[PDB]
Amino acid sequence: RPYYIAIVGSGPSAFFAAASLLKAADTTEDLDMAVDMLEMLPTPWGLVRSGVAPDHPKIKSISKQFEKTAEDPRFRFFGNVVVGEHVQPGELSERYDAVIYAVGAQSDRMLNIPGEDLPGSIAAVDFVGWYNAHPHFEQVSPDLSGARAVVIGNGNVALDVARILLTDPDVLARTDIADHALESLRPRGIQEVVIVGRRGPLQAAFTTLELRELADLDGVDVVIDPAELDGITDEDAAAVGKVCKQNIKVLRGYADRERPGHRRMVFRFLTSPIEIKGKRKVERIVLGRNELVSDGSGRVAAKDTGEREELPAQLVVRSVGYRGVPTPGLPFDDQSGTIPNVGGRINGSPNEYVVGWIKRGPTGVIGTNKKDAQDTVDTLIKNLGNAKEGAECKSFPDHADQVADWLAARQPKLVTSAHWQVIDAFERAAGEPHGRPRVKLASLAELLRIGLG
Ligand SMILES: Cc1cc2nc3c(=O)[nH]c(=O)nc-3n(C[C@H](O)[C@H](O)[C@H](O)COP(=O)(O)OP(=O)(O)OC[C@H]3O[C@@H](n4cnc5c(N)ncnc54)[C@H](O)[C@@H]3O)c2cc1C
Ligand SMILES: NC(=O)C1=CN([C@@H]2O[C@H](COP(=O)(O)OP(=O)(O)OC[C@H]3O[C@@H](n4cnc5c(N)ncnc54)[C@H](OP(=O)(O)O)[C@@H]3O)[C@@H](O)[C@H]2O)C=CC1
Repeated sequence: RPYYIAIVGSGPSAFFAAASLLKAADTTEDLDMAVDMLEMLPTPWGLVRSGVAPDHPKIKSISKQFEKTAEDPRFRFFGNVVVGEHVQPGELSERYDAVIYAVGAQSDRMLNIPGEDLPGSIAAVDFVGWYNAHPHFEQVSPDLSGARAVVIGNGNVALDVARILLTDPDVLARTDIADHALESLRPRGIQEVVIVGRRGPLQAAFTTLELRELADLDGVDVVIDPAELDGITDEDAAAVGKVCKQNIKVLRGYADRERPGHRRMVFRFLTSPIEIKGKRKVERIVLGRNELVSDGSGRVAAKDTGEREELPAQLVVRSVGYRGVPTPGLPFDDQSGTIPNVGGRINGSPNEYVVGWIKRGPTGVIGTNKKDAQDTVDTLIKNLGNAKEGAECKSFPDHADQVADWLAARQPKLVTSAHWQVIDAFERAAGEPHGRPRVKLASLAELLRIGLG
């Protein structure tokens, strides 16, 4: 028999793990593999579908690789299966030789400041999910009519949020953005987005192309007060690294521009949100100025000066990181939002593993998940081999049929690969006549009406 591996999740780390497993079988005698991928949503690809911005279709093309992997007859997909709800980790661990958790980071980091819960104060996780038609975020429905939005954070997600808020809706109308978001963006209500970073430009987590592309937003001026660069030297930037050096050159270029009438994306550094205020919804934000100080760890940290400024704003999006969510039956580190593991093996488990953002934390481009997944798979395979040599492998009967019947009993509305392919075809056909790659089905009900049909 082949080894039977379950992968929970269907994003990049899951697909890289699947490919690694199949490659091991393809290149090793007396080693065969079967992979079942269980995904919470009806649709695969994780953040490649629901995260990557709609104005970045090229980045999403990695999905073609995932499709090629899924064509393998040893691979099966079961969508609309929520591990922790329909089936439990302890059940998967009995039915498979090994289980790989590739669940990503499904929630958000909080600011932990007063007023964070007011209507109009949301996380980028929820805003992005909403504009990318993730079914869990269909009702986020932010009011985008007010003149000023504030985005907290200095990572690339903050830039995506700002771009979507300010890009000409006629441009967004040709993307796979959610129709509900397009409708809210058509009025062009937001005139200014202020991106607020707690540390300085040298500590920004932005990457360079992402900063450069802001120059190509029709109708938007990037605004950086030259004072934001005081004390920021090219020598110190180079000491941080090559990306930082390039970033600072780009930022200086923006700061060199002096304009009324245009939409504005403003960068403010050394500033922290202190409190969000308003009567029943966000109306203003209190900001504090920071200075950079060595904390003894090898970095600089922001230290509050105590100064306070209030700025009117009608939307605050915190882009201060995604965050893992605990899975019933598995260990979890609350502080980091990751599952504790050694070489990818989950603490305390002989046959459960992690890959991707749930293993490493929520950082890295798509490709950073590849070596990560390979490393975990190498450990997994070594461990199975040891078990086999010790005559400790599970005994399984037509096991593949039996596990599929169990999944169907637990989730009669599961979505197989063939049915995902119907959803996919529906969405693409909806978009292409309108110049869009696809129009996404934005709710579970709509997805299932087509997928289960
Ligand atoms: C907003 C945003 C934009 C990004 N844009 C880019 C970009 O332009 N370029 C780039 O290279 N990288 C980009 N990235 C980074 C990229 O998205 C990540 O590196 C990558 O997706 C992480 O992969 P993952 O497999 O760990 O998690 P994910 O892609 O999040 O996949 C996790 C999967 O697990 C599923 N899942 C979760 N819990 C369960 C459960 N209990 N049961 C079953 N299934 C479950 C989810 O539904 C999902 O499909 C972006 C990230 C974000 C957040
Ligand atoms: N085009 C691309 O390549 C894209 C890639 N991705 C990537 O996905 C990953 C996730 O991006 P993202 O979610 O932006 O995460 P990042 O880790 O890149 O950025 C998080 C930001 O939040 C800041 N922050 C954290 N806590 C606070 C706080 N309490 N107050 C103020 N600021 C705070 C951090 O500042 P500090 O450094 O001070 O902690 C940092 O600027 C990144 O690796 C990113 O590059 C995402 C979008 C596009």
